[PDB]
Amino acid sequence: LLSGVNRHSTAIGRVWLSVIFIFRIMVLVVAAESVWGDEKSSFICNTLQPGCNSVCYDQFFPISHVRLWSLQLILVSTPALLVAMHVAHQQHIEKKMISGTLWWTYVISVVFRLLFEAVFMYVFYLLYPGYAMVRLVKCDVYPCPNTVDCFVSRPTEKTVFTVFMLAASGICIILNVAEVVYLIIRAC
Amino acid sequence: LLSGVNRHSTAIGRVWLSVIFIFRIMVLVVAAESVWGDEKSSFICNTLQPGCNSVCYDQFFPISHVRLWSLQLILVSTPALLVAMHVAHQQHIEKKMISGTLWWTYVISVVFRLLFEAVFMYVFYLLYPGYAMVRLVKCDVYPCPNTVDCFVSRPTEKTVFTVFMLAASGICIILNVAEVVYLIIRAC
Amino acid sequence: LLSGVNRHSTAIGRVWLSVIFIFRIMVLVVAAESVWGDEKSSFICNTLQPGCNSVCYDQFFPISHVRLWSLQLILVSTPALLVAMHVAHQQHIEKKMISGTLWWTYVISVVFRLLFEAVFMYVFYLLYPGYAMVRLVKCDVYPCPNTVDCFVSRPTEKTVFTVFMLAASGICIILNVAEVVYLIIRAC
Amino acid sequence: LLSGVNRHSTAIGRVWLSVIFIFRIMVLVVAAESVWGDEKSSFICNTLQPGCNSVCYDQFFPISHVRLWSLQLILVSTPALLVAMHVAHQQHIEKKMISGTLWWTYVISVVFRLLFEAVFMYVFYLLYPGYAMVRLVKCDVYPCPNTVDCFVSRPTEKTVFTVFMLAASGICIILNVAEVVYLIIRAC
Amino acid sequence: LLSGVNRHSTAIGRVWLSVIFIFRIMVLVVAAESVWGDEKSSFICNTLQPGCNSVCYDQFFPISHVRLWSLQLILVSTPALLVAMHVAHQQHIEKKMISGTLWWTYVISVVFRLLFEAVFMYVFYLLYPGYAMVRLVKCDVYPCPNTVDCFVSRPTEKTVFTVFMLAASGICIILNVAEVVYLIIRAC
Amino acid sequence: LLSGVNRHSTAIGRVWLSVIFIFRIMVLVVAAESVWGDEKSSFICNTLQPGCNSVCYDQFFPISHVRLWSLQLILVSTPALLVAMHVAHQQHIEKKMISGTLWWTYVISVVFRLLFEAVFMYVFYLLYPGYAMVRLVKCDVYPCPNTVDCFVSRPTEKTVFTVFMLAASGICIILNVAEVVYLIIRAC
Repeated sequence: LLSGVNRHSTAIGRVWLSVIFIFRIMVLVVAAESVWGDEKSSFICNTLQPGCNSVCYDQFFPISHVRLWSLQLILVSTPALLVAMHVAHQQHIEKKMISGTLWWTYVISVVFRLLFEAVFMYVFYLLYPGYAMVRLVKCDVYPCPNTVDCFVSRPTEKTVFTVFMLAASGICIILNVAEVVYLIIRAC
Repeated sequence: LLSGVNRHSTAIGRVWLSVIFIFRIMVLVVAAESVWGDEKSSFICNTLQPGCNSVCYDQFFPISHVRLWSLQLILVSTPALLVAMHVAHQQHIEKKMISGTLWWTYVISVVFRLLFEAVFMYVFYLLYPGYAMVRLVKCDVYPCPNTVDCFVSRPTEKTVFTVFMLAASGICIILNVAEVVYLIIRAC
Repeated sequence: LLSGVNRHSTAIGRVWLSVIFIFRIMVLVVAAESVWGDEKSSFICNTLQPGCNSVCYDQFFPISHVRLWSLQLILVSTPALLVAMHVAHQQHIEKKMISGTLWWTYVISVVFRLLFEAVFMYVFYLLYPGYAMVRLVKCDVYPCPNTVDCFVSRPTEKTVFTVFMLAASGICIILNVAEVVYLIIRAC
Repeated sequence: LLSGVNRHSTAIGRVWLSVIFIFRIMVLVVAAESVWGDEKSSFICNTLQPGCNSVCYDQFFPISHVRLWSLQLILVSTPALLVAMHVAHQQHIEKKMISGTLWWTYVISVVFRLLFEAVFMYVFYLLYPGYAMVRLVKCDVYPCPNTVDCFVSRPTEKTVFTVFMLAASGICIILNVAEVVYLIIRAC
Repeated sequence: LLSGVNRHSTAIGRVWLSVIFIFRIMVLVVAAESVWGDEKSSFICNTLQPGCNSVCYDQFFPISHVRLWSLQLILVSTPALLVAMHVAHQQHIEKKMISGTLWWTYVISVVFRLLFEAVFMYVFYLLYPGYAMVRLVKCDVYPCPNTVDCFVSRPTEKTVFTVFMLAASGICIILNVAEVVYLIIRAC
Repeated sequence: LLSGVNRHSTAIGRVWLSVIFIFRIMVLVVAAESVWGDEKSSFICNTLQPGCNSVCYDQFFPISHVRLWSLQLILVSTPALLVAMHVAHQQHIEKKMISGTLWWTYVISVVFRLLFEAVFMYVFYLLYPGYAMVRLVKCDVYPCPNTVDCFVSRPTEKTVFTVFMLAASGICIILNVAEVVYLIIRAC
């Protein structure tokens, strides 16, 4: 399951990480179509050149925030689901017919989840510097003549939800670091 | 679960809070897309300047009422879900192998839920003073020249639903205060 | 549950009220988006003044019929759900460790359901006198100059569904009165 | 349930009526939004008069075929659900603490279902004489000047689905008559 | 269930027919709204005559491919559901209180499914000769003056999905013929 | 089920293939309507010729990426579902009244899944050479006069999702090859 447990997860990996993951899922669900639903259609530019709106939008939004967060959530949830599948497979094999391997697998899964969180946060920072979206953008790309003034839709609400998601991801990273440190200390 | 119980919840925290939470959930579901569905598209201004509608809408509606209430509900439901997860974890631990800690955790959860309710109500008051929405708004923000007359969509229905949601949240705050007071009195 | 039972509900409160409630729910579901889906967009007025359509629509439809009926259904279903929750709470308390209190609670719940039905019917009568909707409406409200001719969408179908819902609500009121009278007679 | 059974239903009331009801439900589901989805928006008239399209559509389609069939299905399913609820209530009463009364109740339920089928078919015949829909309609109603040429959307597909639904309803009426006759013969 | 079994179905009627039916269901689900969603709105003609688009579309598409395939699937699934209902009824009757009748019923059901498949394929061939859809169509029907050039939307994707569905239906017909032949041979 | 098991599946066919299949399903679900939803409507060309947009779109997108991936996923999942159905049928037959045949069936199923993956990847390469989509396309097809400049919607996001899906399919092909080799080695 999401942020799955393996009989080795501590309190900060069984109680808090699941809560944060569910919170992110719910926020993404309630903001996926309400806020970013009309990101393309409401996006208009101040020009008479045909086809300038689409090229400007693709220039300033290479990949939307909602879909980037969706990919991040899917890739974060993948290792936990893989660990759960492996545990079920091992149980089935034992029934048809070990703790250290499971412990190391869980540690590697937490490490990979932390790595995915960090790389997705870095990608988000690289694509969209800053936490705020501006109402007006200046675009100079073919076929738009010289520079044109395009207007983004709902910058303030998108900024609020971006702050929420970034804070949640930072909390997830901190909790993953704490979980890794606690497991290492307990093992030694 | 929503407004969860911990074997320590009284009648005013097990029977009434859950009913109010379900009522708020149902109202938000039946008003999320019906009323606020076309808040952006039906919103039009009396100008010929391109891009003025979007900037005016973002100026007068930094974050929509529906999404603000959704975030409030999610953050209110988070502590109860966390407490339920902790209780399940403790039961699993005891099975694999205490009342005062659970009591204090429940008290802290109720306090945090009350705090979230109060802070969200204060934020709603700060963003949107008053309980009523006007049909006509005067907007003077770039690129709109001087002052322009924008028209809101369905102000009366939104006012009615705002009154409903605010009354429900006030009842929730009162019930949380009563629950905290009753628990403190019973403990002492 | 909807029009819930408490081991004290008679034949006219266990068999007929539930059927009527389910009938109203199904009618509202099949008419919520099909008929009232384009109540705002198809609504057009005979003027060139920008922003007159929205103000006219808000003037003649302070709150749509579908959402008014939805609120009525939610508030009618609330007392039954509260009674069911209280019964479950009492059963849990007795298991962890009375008929007259349950009987009085059920009577009060039926009374409150009747009161909500009556008040919502009165509100519907006050907002929309008569059972029929006209195709043409004359509106004289700012910014529309003098009087303008607005045209409602699907008045006949909305009239038919209004007749259905009003008849169902009247049957509900009659059955609630009969249930209260029968319980009073049986008790005495 | 739909076309419910009461331990007294024969082969033509337990096996065939349920199949026909499910067939009608599936046809209505697959034709509700695909065919009649854009009945109002694609409906256009050959005039420059504002507001003529809506009045013409309301004149020629007082209530759409899909919603009429939905109401017919709901009212047909109501007596069976009521009988099932009564049977469950009687079983609960007997457990807490008769065949002829149940038999008469089932007979009355079948009679009422037949009556609803007949009255809805008659209403459909009265509102829409014939089985075919024409592409062109002549409308002379205020505010449209003199006579205007309105164009219906997808008349052929709607005619095909109307034929399907009418044939299914006729089969239902025949089967209900056969069930009543068979029960009367068996009883005597 | 879909392509149901009756303890008499062989390998080619229990393993392969169900797979083909599920494949057709999934293809229809993934192509119902994605491809044929905007068949009417994207359909435009090269004329200034009002109302010509709708009459041309109804002329060239009497009933859409998606809805024709949906009706075919419903009518194919009907006999299997009827047989399953009859088997359940017989089991209930025996519990309350034969193989040859069930065998003959299954044979008749397979024959009727084959007949429905063949008749629907013939109807599809009669309405739409060939397997390919052309981009341009010449339409000469009132009120369009003389001949007009209408343009179909997504002809290539619709051709691909038509080929898929026709191949699947042909495989279904072949498997039904094989099942009937195998049952006849085994019986004799 | 998806990438089903047959008691003969190894670790790389029970744990990893299922994870990759679920990842592809989730990516397709979250990108089906968000990215490719307005592929046709937002697609505009720089011409005044009516009907040129639709013919140009059909020329440059014979079948959309989302539906091609959906067909690929359905055809990949078909053999596993068929194998599961056959296993259930064999279990039912044995209950009513072998390992080598099941092993060979599983091997053939894996081979067919690999073949479908390879053929769909080759088809995708043939239809859309390269991994990137360009903003501007030059189209010269009737009725568009000479060459016209059409503009694609969201090329960068579609490129990102294409890279994701192609990488996932390549991983699936590699894992299928490894599974076949491992089974062959273990058998010999």
